[PDB]
Amino acid sequence: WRQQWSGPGTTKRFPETVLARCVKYTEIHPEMRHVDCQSVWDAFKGAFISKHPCDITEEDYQPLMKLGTQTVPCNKILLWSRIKDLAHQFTQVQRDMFTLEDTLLGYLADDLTWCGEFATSKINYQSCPDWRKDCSNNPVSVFWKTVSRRFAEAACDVVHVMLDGSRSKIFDKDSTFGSVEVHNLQPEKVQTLEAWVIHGGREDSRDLCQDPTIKELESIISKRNIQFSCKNIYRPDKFLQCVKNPEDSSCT
Repeated sequence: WRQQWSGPGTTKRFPETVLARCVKYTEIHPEMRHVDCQSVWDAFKGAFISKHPCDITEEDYQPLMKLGTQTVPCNKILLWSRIKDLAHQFTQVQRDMFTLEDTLLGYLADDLTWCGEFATSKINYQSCPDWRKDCSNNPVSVFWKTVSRRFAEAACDVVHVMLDGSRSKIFDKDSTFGSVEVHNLQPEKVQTLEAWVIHGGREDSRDLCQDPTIKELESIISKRNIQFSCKNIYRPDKFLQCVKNPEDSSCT
């Protein structure tokens, strides 16, 4: 019965964008110089083409994961949930820290959508499955689920997570962070998780670290035998300014 999927189609020039980004990334990060970008693309494409976009599994991405393996300083990880723009501006200033999208694999896929068809070897630019309305095991959702697991799993010592304090659920156990990332923080490596609850402005300067969802996060982490810490960030704009110029009079 299905005629179309409910989500946007594969990004236009998805093949050129993925190949190009891999080239640009490996040039900026000399350490990844050994990466054969055409091979990366082939592995990526091989993961979903000619396959029904609702039966993708993590194994499908295994070859891409292998080729894109990258070692990231485990005490320099910044996880984030529903506040990507600030997390990315933060790492652009605090360059020694990484978000998933600062790794080769995450950079390749960020902001892109893709899927194939099981009946052909063509990329579907018309539409792609929507995680909620169509099926959860689509090419895009399985990729992020797979690479998010690996990223959190590599974290050690003090791991930080940025959260949007203006949402009804600052911490949402049903997000990728609450389902995939938090449960993959290994206590043998991770000492403590520190959440930075970002304020939006509409809300008063209340202590969002007391929020019920944050107490939920704290319990979750406590049971993982990992310490939990939470900090309010009343002024996200001033915050970035101070990361850039730490010794400025406007800083707290």
